Amino acid sequence: RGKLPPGPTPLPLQIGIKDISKSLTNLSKVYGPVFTLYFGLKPIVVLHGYEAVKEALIDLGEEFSGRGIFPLAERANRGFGIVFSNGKKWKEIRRFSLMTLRNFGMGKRSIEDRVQEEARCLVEELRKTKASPCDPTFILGCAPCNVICSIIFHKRFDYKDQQFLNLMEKLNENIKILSSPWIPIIDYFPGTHNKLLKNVAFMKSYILEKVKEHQESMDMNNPQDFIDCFLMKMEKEKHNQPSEFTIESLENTAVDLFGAGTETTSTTLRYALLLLLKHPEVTAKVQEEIERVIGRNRSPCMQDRSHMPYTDAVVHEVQRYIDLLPTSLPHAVTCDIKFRNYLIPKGTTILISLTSVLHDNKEFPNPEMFDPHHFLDEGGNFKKSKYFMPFSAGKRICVGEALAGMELFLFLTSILQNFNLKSLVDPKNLDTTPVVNGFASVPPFYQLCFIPIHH
Ligand code: HEM
Ligand SMILES: COc1cc(NS(=O)(=O)C(F)(F)F)cc(OC)c1Oc1ccc(C#N)c(Cl)c1
Repeated sequence: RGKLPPGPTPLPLQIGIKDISKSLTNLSKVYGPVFTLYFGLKPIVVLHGYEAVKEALIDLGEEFSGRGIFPLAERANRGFGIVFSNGKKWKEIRRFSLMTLRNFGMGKRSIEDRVQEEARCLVEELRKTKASPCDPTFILGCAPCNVICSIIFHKRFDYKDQQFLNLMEKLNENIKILSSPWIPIIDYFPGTHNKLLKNVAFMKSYILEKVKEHQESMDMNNPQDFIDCFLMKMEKEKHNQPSEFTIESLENTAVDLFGAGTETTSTTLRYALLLLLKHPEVTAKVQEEIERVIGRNRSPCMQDRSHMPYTDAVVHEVQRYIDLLPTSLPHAVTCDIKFRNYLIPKGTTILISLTSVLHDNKEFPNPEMFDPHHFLDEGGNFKKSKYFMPFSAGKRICVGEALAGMELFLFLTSILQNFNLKSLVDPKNLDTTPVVNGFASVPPFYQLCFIPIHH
């Protein structure tokens, strides 16, 4: 009825995502590009190298857009959102969210507008450190978080408003938790599965505080944020019950936006700065290139990216080098399917090695090293690449690819606009090797001085 690919024989101290993705490459060398790990009798077919991931996610896009069940499910039921939702709930909501996240029925003010307001609120806050050493984690995590508030509620929040420090205390708890290394099973369990639940319930509850307030004032002819907009779709598509667009889904879709939208971004910001210290000649050119195009008066902006081949390459390379999410999130096929020489039954969990594709040794020669010129033709022009998948590929591609890209580019340039960066350690020995993690490439702890600018 269905025949998986060959893999090692089933079943197989502190082990992390960077390590799992290594093991997966080792097994590529033995078994070929497509193979199968068992886990008792849970088959997880893994997918490695560009040709397989292209073939599967892109050329068989629909058949591979399912969501793997993960390590677990959760009876607080998070699969009425985007990340963990499926079939037709997913099709309709993703589409909606997509379009909302690109200025359709969300007031006049744009998403670029918003990352720009924060971009400034963020440089302000980085001047409070007075040039004195500083761990960017808190500040850098606050920005992307506040953007999601703003897209969703329409008010960002001073970096002191308790309502905020609570929201972000809860997100950081789910971080320490989920970025838990493995050992055969993930590490955690001991009294944390219920602090996970408690916290999700807090979050839903709070989005619901704000949803009530939004329903107080609703109005076809004036949406201004996700919640408004969503409620409007719940109107246009009534008498067409039962619906995918309900309150139950609004709530888990927003929770989803904060979850996906924050630590992935802030982690990359954290890693973008770290790499800036360790590579003072690159920061130099970037900062220069920022002089030549944007100066010190105005705010940076998405139109300047295209006049900035070196800066756009640096981000790309920050995003490719760090390998934020070695294996994406897990996939699952939507139905039975013949893929190359194999029938994979409906349901089967698919795992994608983004490491394998971002870290290809032919397309990115010397791929272990960090080098802007990986995204530069021999003439120093900007080189786009079919192999660029920080955000995955195909129909489940990060629904915030464009926004992630906005916050990275606007925030980083802003930071580079107003400040030189001074590492405590001498760049020369500064270790950058990432700390062991449950599902992401996270950087070591570091400090830096944000010195107001001088040439
Ligand atoms: C550097 C920033 C980010 C990176 C590297 C990133 C990366 C990814 C990756 C690798 C996936 C998995 C796609 C798959 O399952 O095959 C993903 C999914 C997702 N990302 Fe992002 N993401 C980033 C920022 C954001 C932001 C800012 C948002 C907010 C809109 C966001 C929202 C989502 C959502 C909702 C999903 C799941 C969508 C779906 O399952 O259909 N991400 N992201
Ligand atoms: C995109 O993956 C994330 C999913 C969640 N979901 S959730 O925490 O609301 C739960 F458990 F209910 F599913 C949350 C995330 O954190 C805010 C996600 O993104 C993460 C998680 C951990 C790390 C690390 N380290 C990073 Cl970089 C991103």
